[PDB]
Amino acid sequence: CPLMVKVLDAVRGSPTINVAVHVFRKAADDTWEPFASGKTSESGELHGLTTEEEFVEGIYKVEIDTKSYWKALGISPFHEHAEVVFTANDSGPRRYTIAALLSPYSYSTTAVVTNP
Amino acid sequence: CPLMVKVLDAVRGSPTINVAVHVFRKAADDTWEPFASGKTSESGELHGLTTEEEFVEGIYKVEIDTKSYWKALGISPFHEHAEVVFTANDSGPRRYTIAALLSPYSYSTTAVVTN
Amino acid sequence: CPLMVKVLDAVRGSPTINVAVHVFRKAADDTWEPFASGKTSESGELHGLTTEEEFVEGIYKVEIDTKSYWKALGISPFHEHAEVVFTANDSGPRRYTIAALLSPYSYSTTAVVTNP
Amino acid sequence: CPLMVKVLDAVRGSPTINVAVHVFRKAADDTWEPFASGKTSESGELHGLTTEEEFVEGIYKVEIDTKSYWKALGISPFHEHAEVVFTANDSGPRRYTIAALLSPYSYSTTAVVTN
Repeated sequence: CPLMVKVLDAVRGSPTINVAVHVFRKAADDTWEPFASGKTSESGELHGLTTEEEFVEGIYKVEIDTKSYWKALGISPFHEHAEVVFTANDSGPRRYTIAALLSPYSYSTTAVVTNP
Repeated sequence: CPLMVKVLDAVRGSPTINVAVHVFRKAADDTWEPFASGKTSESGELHGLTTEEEFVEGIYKVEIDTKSYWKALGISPFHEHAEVVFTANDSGPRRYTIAALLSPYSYSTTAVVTN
Repeated sequence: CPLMVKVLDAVRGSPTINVAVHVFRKAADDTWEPFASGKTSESGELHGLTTEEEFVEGIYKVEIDTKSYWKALGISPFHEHAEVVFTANDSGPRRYTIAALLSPYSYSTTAVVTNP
Repeated sequence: CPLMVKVLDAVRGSPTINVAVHVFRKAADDTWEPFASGKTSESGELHGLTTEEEFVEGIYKVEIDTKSYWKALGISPFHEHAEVVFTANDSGPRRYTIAALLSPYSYSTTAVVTN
């Protein structure tokens, strides 16, 4: 509930199914520790990555495997992935939606942050 | 010089060449009267649409014929065109660049306004 | 259900509440006939604009009053509105989500089209 | 000449001036080794990062320090930075322009690749 990822294909106007997503948290050592992973559903959404308790203050990285998505459609895209890095929960708990809009040579990402 | 249009293709990663662009000025009776037009260059740009003398304050519309572009590439598009409607020079003349980034089912338009 | 509009503020990362939306349909005469209107909810969404029966083949125009939104926040934005023009239902009935992402000098719009 | 970065500010409608940009090359041990850096000009552009000789095939990362830009403007940002990771010249050398459009809670990056 605190962290959701949503992915859309701007060529077809359709959610992207089965796209891999990895989340990492920046370590006290400054390394990227694996934190959660999953794949998008038929709606293009990935829920259930974490809980309010586990999702503490930190720097988080959401890495979306956009290249495998395009390659499965026959396309050699520009980007290796889409990677979103942000500080979370530093003013207390929030709910974060990380959205990505994909084209072969472009991507856009927006964050919708709300207070529960 | 006061108005320029620059268009990019997010599918191919290239400027959009030979895209038609039409510019209109809102008339007093709230209709759109045609004002200038052209086709983007090989750099995706359209210069020379108007002059400082002619580009007075008012409401302007820029229409980019995105549907014809995508049809020429054999790609099904969503929109009939991409539009930008804006008020010009409300606080003095400026240079306006209308930058458009095109995908078949999405577009963004940004104004880069320099004094 | 066949037509939904969703609007987000890219400065704050938040849905835009109370934004006016007007829909028009291109006439047999080639005029823009008023078709439906409403305002976005606290989620930034506007539902219930039309029905499958009324929403026939045609060229439709969705006009979002982004300028009033910015002016209420003290900002003089570049665009007078955000206007999305598209052919609908020409290959049969579909569900359309028209999304807009707003900044004072920029907007993005994407269409998500699905088959029920 | 082979790599250029261009950055626009969607809030103010201007190029982003004095934004730091760092470029890295993936090393064989899968770490990022620093390769070039600079600050955007008054046109929002950063030229001269590398040369055709040095810009060989491989995986490159471009980091744009968007957070520092927004902090300088007194605007709260979401992201730590904007990134682009790409494979270069897989089918020959090309000119790459990485165009980034920035808002405090959203960004887009587009590659304009010309031969």
